[PDB]
Amino acid sequence: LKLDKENALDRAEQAEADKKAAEDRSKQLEDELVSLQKKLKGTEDE
Amino acid sequence: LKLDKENALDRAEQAEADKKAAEDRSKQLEDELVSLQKKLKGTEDE
Repeated sequence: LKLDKENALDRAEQAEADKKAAEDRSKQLEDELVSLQKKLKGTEDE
Repeated sequence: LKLDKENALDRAEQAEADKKAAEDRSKQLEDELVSLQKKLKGTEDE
């Protein structure tokens, strides 16, 4: 039914939204591995 | 619709696989951020 696709799609769509969120978390963490590494090196340089 | 529960379920498996890969990266990056933070603080306290 449309409801089985809608539910499976909600899982897929939400999973894509969760990928966006998971990607936002991981790209932000990578940006923050850079900020932490940069700040680590900021502190290492200091 | 009829096969979309299946296409969307497989899409969800893939979307979940990718939100998971992104989330696994978030966790790995979270561990690295934390490691960098511990090292940053190692260097900041230093």
